[PDB]
Amino acid sequence: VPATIPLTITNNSGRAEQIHIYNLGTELSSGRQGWADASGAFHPWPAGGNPPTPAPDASIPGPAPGRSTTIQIPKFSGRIYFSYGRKMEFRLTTGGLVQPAVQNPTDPNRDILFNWSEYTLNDSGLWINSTQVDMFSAPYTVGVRRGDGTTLSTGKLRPGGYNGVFNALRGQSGGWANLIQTRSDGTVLRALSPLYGVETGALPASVMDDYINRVWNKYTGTDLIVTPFADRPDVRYTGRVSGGVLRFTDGSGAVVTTFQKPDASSVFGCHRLLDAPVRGPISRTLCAGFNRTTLLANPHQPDRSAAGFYQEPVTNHYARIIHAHMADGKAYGFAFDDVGHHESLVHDGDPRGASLTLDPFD
Repeated sequence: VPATIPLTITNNSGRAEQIHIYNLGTELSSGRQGWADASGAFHPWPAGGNPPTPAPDASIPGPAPGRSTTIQIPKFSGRIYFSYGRKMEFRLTTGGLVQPAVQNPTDPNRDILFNWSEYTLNDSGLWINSTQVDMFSAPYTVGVRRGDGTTLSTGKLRPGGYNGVFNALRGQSGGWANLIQTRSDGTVLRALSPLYGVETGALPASVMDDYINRVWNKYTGTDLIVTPFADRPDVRYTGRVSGGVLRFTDGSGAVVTTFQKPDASSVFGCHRLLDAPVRGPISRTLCAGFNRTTLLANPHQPDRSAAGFYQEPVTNHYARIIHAHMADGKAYGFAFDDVGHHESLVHDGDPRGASLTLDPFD
């Protein structure tokens, strides 16, 4: 893999605003945090602080409507951000770049229309994604041109899919409507993922309690079988609830990890009581089963197809709705949507180039 590959950025947004691009992350060779310019040259961030202090302007001018621009991506792990009209405000803490947190009303980027793609380019190739783990906002498609010349892309919404997602969220009772952030003059900005919905009070900590209790009851009287390694189908862990705790045993008979009854943040964020650091692979499987609400219906996890996903009246509706509106049915609707390979990521080991397309607000 060469030192850089070209990323072609195309503006199909249909919008008139100028575009600002940021390539922010960590340099592979040095491990230092900073940004890369259009030529691929790396610029380490200056030292930050506690409290965090302002970052220098790392913007690169993006493509005008109907046109593309090219930047060179170096061996780097990080994010390509794009914003419409306004520049983003980034800050630097002791340890480096502060991530935006627009679930906070006071975040300096709260009112800016922006999104990002997550990528890694290293000696083993390129990984680039379309993600909705934190929010659903300005749409985009990412792609890779593989060593053999073939292309893969993902992230593309169906026609009418952008407004389709918002309309479906607004109509989902229970608090999902309060996930939507809307310029007080009505125009939609983004919808927060339900993890951040719990944080903001849009959804209650108890929203999944009825379903979770049903799962705990079921697996008090029968085994939950988890085979969490896609390439090692014979490695199985057996879960059973006793004393209110879901306990997993391995082939040898040892209890290897235990789970307390989870809450909404734990499920929607795949963390806390569902932390995934042998526990990690098991937890990741359970996380996906709770978000897709397949745990009750299928005692042999993970699921082998998506046919039974999202059928319960209370489920991760944000994820359900986004997957339904993606052209390829894939999305990063929650952190472990890669369970069963349903996530919007493309990869190649010997990439020739990559693409980011800013899509229309359709």
